[PDB]
Amino acid sequence: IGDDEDSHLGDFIEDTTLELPLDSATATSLKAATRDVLAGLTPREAKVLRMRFGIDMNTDHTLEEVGKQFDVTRERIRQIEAKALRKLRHPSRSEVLRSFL
Amino acid sequence: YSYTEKKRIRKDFGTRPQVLDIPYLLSIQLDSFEKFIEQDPEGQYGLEAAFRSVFPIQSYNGNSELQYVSYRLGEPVFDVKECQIRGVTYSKPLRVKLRLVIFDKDAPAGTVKDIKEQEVYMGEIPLMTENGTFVINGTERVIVSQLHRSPGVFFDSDKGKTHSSGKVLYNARIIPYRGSWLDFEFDPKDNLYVRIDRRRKLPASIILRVLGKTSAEILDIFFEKVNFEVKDQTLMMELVPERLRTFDIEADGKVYVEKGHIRQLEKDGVNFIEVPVEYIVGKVSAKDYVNEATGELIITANQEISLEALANLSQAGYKKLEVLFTNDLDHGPFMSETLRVDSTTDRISALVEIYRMMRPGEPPTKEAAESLFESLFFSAERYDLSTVGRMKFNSSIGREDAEEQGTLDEVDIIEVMKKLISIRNGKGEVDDIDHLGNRRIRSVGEMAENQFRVGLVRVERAVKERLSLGDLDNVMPQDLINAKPISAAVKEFFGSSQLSQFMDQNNPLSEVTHKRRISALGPGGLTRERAGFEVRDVHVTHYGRLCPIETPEGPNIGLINSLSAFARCNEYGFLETPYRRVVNGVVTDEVDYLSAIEEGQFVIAQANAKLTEEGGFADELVTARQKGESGLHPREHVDYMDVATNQVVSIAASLIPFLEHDDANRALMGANMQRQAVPTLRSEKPLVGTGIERNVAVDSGVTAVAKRGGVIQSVDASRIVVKVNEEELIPGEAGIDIYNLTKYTRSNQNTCINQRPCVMPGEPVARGDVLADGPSTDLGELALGQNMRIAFMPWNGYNFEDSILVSERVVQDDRFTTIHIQELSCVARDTKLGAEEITADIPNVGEAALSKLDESGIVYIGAEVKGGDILVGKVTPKGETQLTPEEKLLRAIFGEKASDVKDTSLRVPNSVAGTVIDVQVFTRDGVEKDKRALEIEQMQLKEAKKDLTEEFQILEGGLLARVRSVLLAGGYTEAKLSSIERKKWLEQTLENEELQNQLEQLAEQYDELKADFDKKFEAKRRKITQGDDLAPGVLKIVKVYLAVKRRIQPGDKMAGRHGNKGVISKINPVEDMPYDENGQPVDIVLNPLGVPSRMNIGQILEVHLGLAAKGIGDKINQMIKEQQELAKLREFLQKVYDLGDTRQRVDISELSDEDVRTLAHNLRAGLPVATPVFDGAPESSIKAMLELADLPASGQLTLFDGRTGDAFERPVTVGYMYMLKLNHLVDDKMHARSTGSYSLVTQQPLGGKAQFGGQRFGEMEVWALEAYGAAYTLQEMLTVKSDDVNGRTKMYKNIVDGNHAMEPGMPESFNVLLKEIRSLGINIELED
Amino acid sequence: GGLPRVADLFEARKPK
Amino acid sequence: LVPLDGGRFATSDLNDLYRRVINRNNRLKRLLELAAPDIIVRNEKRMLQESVDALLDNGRRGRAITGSNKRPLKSLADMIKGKQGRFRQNLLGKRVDYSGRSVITVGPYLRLHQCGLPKKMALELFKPFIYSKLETRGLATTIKAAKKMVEREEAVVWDILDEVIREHPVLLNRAPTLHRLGIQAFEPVLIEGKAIQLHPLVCAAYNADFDGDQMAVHVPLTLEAQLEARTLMMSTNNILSPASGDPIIVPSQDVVLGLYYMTREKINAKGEGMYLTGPAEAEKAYRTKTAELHARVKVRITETIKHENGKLTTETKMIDTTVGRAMLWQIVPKGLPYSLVNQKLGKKQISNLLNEAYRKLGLKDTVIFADQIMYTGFAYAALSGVSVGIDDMVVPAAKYTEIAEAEEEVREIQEQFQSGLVTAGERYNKVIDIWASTNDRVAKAMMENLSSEQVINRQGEQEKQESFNSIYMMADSGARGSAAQIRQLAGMRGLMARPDGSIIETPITANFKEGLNVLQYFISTHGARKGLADTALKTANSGYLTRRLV
Amino acid sequence: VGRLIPAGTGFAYHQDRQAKRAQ
Amino acid sequence: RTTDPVRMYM
Ligand SMILES: [Mg+2]
Repeated sequence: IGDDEDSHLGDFIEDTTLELPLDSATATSLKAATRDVLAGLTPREAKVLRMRFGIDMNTDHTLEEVGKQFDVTRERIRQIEAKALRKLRHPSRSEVLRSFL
Repeated sequence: YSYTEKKRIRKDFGTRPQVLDIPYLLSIQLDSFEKFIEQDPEGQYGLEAAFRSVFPIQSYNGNSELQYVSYRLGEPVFDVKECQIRGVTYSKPLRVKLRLVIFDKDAPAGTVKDIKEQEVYMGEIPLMTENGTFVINGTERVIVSQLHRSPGVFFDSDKGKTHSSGKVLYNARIIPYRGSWLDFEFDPKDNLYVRIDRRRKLPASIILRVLGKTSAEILDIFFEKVNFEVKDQTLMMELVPERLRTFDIEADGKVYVEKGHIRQLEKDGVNFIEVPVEYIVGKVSAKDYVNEATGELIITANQEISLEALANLSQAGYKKLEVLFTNDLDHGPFMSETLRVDSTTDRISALVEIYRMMRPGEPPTKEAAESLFESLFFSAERYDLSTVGRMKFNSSIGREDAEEQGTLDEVDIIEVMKKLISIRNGKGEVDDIDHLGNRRIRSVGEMAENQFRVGLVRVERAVKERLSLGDLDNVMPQDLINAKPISAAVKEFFGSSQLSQFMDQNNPLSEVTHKRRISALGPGGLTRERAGFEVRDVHVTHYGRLCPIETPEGPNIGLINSLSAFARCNEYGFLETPYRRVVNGVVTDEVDYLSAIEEGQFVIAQANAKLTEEGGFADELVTARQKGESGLHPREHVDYMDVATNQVVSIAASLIPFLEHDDANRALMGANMQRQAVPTLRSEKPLVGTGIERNVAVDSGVTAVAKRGGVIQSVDASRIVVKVNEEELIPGEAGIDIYNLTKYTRSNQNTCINQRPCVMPGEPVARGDVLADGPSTDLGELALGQNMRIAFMPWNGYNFEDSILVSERVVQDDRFTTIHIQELSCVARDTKLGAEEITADIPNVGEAALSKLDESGIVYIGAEVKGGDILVGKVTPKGETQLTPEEKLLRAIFGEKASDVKDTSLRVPNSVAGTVIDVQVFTRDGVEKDKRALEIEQMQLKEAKKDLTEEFQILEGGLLARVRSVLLAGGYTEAKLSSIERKKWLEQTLENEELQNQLEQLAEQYDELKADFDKKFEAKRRKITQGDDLAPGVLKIVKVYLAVKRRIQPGDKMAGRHGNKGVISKINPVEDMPYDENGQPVDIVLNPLGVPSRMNIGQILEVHLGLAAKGIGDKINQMIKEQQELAKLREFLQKVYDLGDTRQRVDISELSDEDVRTLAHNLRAGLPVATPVFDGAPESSIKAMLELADLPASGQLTLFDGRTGDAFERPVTVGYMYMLKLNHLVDDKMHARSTGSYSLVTQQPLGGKAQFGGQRFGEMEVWALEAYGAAYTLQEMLTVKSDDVNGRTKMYKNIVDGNHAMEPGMPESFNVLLKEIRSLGINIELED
Repeated sequence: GGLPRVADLFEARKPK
Repeated sequence: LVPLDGGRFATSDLNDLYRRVINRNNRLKRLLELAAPDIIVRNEKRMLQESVDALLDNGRRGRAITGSNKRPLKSLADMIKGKQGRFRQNLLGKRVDYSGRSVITVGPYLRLHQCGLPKKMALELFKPFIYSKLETRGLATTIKAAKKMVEREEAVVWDILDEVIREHPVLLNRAPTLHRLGIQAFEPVLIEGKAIQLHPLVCAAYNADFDGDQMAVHVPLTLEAQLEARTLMMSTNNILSPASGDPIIVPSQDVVLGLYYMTREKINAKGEGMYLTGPAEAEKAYRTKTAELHARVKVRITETIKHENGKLTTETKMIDTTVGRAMLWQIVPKGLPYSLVNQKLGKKQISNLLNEAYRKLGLKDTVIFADQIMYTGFAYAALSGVSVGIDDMVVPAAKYTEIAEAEEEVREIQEQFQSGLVTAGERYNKVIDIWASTNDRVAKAMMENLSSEQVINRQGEQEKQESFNSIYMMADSGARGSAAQIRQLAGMRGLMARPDGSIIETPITANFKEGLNVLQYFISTHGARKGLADTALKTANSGYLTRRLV
Repeated sequence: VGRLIPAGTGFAYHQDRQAKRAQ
Repeated sequence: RTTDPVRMYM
């Protein structure tokens, strides 16, 4: 390309699969922030949410094996997770998470 | 004086009358293309020549053939403007009449069984615009001429720099326009060898044998014979007198010297000489002698005679023996020794050896060898010594026949051998490889013809293949040929050739110089790593043909040249220059164009030669040149004179004032630098010029020139309508001309192309007058820069080196502010997930950024946009994306989730702020047109109809004015005509046949007018409404044009016309710059230190002359402000124009009062002066101009420091200099990057501003860091900044965390290295 | 004759 | 094999070579099942070998295989080797992040350790540092908050940028990097604009002139790199040339011209014979217009000598000097003799001043002295008002008579040649000799007329004085120009060489003041082109030599 | 290979490795 | 004498 023997089309091809370092820093910061918010919880609902969403864990889990933790009951797990969710939605402990929108 | 020139007459300081006006500057392009395209009834040029060179197409069997009849060019689908808008090539269809003639097999060969005439489409031929440019793919391009070697024979030598001894070795090389090369060399053993297409050397007797030359015939051709007889039992020398002039000489009456002048004894003349037997021992036989009784060959040709051989022929009865001539000085045995080393003894062996060297490793057969040698040089299909090549060949060998031949023969080869042997002997000289009669110019017509012929041959192969089948009953001529290879060839040449270049469009001078550029590179030319010093030098034959100043400074020096001012190309492609004849000692008006070969013979005088009132020379001995050497020659021996003082230099060098006071280096720089100037908001004439500006401005095509004279009926910033005179009107014409002006159109270099009217409504205009001024034009004069007040002094280090100190008033007055127009394109394509949509519904973007877009999602016209603003909104469908669990949680908490589409919209680039001046929408045929595209279509149609109706109105006014003139030849009252309503004129009833016939005629004419107007508008609507031919997969394209005003600032590059360039260092406040006694400050301060060492003195002279010119302008301004009488204004103007003993006679007495007012008004800002190159204003004239304006004769004033008020200790040179703003702007060169894109394979940062790339830390930088000892900085550059993928992310995180520490790893490039070395089957690995 | 001489010297060329 | 914009695909030639190898291998395997003539199998094996050698190294075996676009396919050896190879293009040199580039202007107000950096360039280069500081001092909650604040270009972003660049050195580079002084570390000063401001005294190290030159800026990240920049690569440390040991920061051009003008000596200047208490009163007399810069006065000088052993001896005396010499002494550091200033100061004298200051005082005093020297030189070169005019090029009247004599003698020797007394070669040689002698004599006459003037002294007679011609002052000070250039301007251009090397007999009898005619300009171009092309080729030759040495 | 050059500031580092390979 | 497989094959 151009009147140059030192120019080729293959020197202008990007690597679109890469992740920007800004996004990596955002991922790490979000990890720290959600760790703090979950540590601002009672342990049982925090662990229930970790199991239900897969935080710090290899696999995600549904209501069944989350119940299999202590008591195998579905609706109690759902109600616990919903209580934890509206508790986190409280404007007092969510400003650090709202900044990630 | 024309009206345009009368408005502002430039004072001419030249003293030598100009006898030949400069020719049209773009002739080299238009003439060549006219040769290519125009019909040639004799068939030596262009499409006709190519068609006759390929056709008729003969089938191998002989069943039928295809013959060419005629060709024509159709009408273009589009004109130049809409070809530029849509992005299609401006071209014409090629239609050729071909006849398929089918012969009769039963009848004798040559019987016309059947004929079939038909017209066939043979491709699309691009056309030249009136300005010498092509429009390819919507872009203006120029195809530059090529300087190559003329076909024919060249005789050269190694100059004794190859062998250990000197032994100058001579060679001959024949090169055709098309075909194989042939070489004939001499070795250090004095034997002549042949090369065919630069392969293994051969004895060079093979070719003569191939043509059928016996050894005796070769010896006869290449040597003279000396005879011997046996007369009265004595040896008998047939004496040639010239030969004699070591033994006892016969002719006892006139005994010569014995074993120890010649002319005195040879005067009497005898034919009997006796020589000893030993004189035969050294000779070599010249014939083959046979004995019938023995039946054997006693002695062979080219064999040394011995005593036993002498006895053998003595018994054989032969008495006459002829042998070859051989000397050491004048004649040589070279061909005989050549024959000795030759192993071939017959023609068949000759063809066998030629085949083996041609095609090694192939079984040689007689028929194949014969076909190979016939096709090498004696076949019209594979060899063509063209007309120019044929004439050069004939002139080289001195052959006066076979002018129309195209192939070699026995005569040609043998004369080549004879000339090469002669040059070895000493008679004759080698050829000069740089001499301009040996190098040829090849222009756009020739290479277009060549590529067309290539495509034609490509068609002809398949046509011959098809015709050979036989089944031809239902075939038409249009079913046999293949137009796509021809189109491919022409579009290859016009789109991908090295010589087909993007048009240089900074200013008119750049255009003109690009069109007049000759390149030695390209196909069939030189390569830059294989071109030595000799080709780059200025040959003595460049005088008047190639400019010795204008050439690129860099690797391309000497390889790209500029045509001289009066240079021309003859009918054979060789440059020629005009000269004035000298007859009877007087230098006449008659001119003659001489080439390089012709120029050497005569003695040519210079334009500086003093002349008398009678037309002859004054001095007894005049300075002239002959055979390339300058000297003093008698007046009576001079045969020619130069026509102009700028005959040697190019146009750009011709635009440099006081060029003779500048060193060639800085003149080179100034000529190169004038073409980089960017046009400004307001165009200002150069106060000090050369008188060439009008020619460049008019011939560049940027201005609007009047095709016919008349009175300007209507003027507006986009239109000029002129009413043509009665005397120059074509019968039955409208009588009015319309000029539509280009307004704020982007150029190829993202500059502004604007045409501003320079006329008044009612102003009389003649043919050739300038009506509108294009970019860098002022009243028909080229205006590349601005006139700036200049002081030569140092100022506190701010003009250190080449730095320039600029006042704030320069920025306030917007003197160097430029308009840059930029194109931004958003393309909505079709993807796998779906169709990209242009819409205003952009996710994650508020109404703050949607203010400037309309409903369709496109910004409005006139929207002031800044960096990051959305121009056209586009959304692209996206697939499923894996959400990280700690973002699924965030989705759970706050339920917002809108990621169906991704925002890929067109945005303004960073640090770019401007106004949207135009938006165009192109939609594929079959895609819905959104509201904005419909609005553009409606406005386009409305403007088209408005313009068409406006034309109809104005041309009907002109036509009815002509009809009224016809009626007024008798004269009546038109009030009665106006009493009846205009339309009601068609409702009148006439009973008389004389009146009724006229009524019917008028009705029919009105109907025809309506019909033609309807047809024109229907065609225009068809052109507007048709869908675009968008690329496959493309649904829509939107183009936005951004106009940016760029003001001068530090870092920008400024320059004059004398090679004095610099970078602005500071924008000084007005109160800090030096000022004179009247309180007027300077505008720019330049460093004097840069003048003496660079020897560019024309700038000081320009400064002084500009000071004088501005002083005279100030005097005129004063004399106008005080409302002084016209008599004194006229007196002052006449005094100004009478200064110096110049060739200009301007008589103000012949100018009207209004003309004098206009001229004085146009001289308010200074008096323009012309100082032609090598005919410029002397020091005395400059000083006299200074005294006229009441300015110091030294050009130096007393200046005061604005910071202190204290006068400087010495006078300072203050004047006016023409400065230019070069297209090297700090806005386009400032770049910075922290982290961005990376390469796909090497994983390294990209390169360039467009890619937001990074700077390259090359090998020398690494050496510098190693020399310092900075190991850690070097490791940072190698690993964590370029290609350590994990390390660079870790570094970014650490910097964000404020840690400033790195964990270096292995670069990815080394891993790639290892992988490739392993792919080469080599085990490379790392040990622990 | 200055740069070619140095280049020829550092490569330890044989004189002709 | 990647999708380009517009739907097109881009591939590497290795794909084509591998495809050929696989196709021929599969064909050979097929031909050994459908049992075939030995000739066919032999040909297929030949194909396989040719394809493998083409893949490994194209062009070595014979005709190089080309693609559909008619140029040879690039093999693995081509990936590995060459100027474009991986070793030299991507391993020994790389494109780097945190780098920028811009045009360079001149900063005369800068110190030797400072460089002017544009604000936008600093914002782009130091972006992670700005994000870090905004997060640390609390105005940015997350990293997108910091990114938005930087993009919006708020004021606090500018204060943060000042604090990050406060003492972070940057590396400036100019190509070609012929030696290690082509990259140096500077402390950045944020400036409004888009051009880098460069200290004049370092230009000689960079070979940098302000005619469009561009420089690259690099940001060292880690602490080790910063300390290497501050200690090793910083401009104040590199003031001696490693090739010879001489100072490389010697002043040039306007600095030299100003120091020369201020130290010159004029006869019967205003305030001659005055007695001054010291440099301060010389300054006071100059500022009050009592005395000129070039007045011969007597001044009380207190001078301190530092000996080799370190002895410091201070003593005061009255010295016959010039006002400018004392005013310049005001900035000379203690420890140096006054004889170094009591003379007209050319380039050599200023270089000697700096070298002596480094030899007897050290480094810090040397850099302060260099900065003050450059400031003073600029100031007084601005105050001098030195300018070039057409009247400064005085053509000696002896030139015309000398040309006439040479032409007459050339006519005489032409007559002698026509008589056969002398041959053609002798005639050529002695004509060359006579024109060379004429050129030398014209140059000598022009120098003698240009270098002197006659003035009226206090007692009233006429005295000989060195000239104050602008061109003469330019040449003699060593700022710009040498005797050859003044000879070309106001004397004779001399003999010029034909492109082959021969020297034309008739010279150019014109200088650049009256101007050359067409043929003289043509002969000038003959040599100008040769010079330019020789420079172009010699640059590459020298680069290859330097590479080989490295 | 992206390592510290055995010259200047990196010199000491390499010397340390030359000790470690010695032991 | 030749290296091209074409000619050897012929
Ligand atoms: Mg430069």
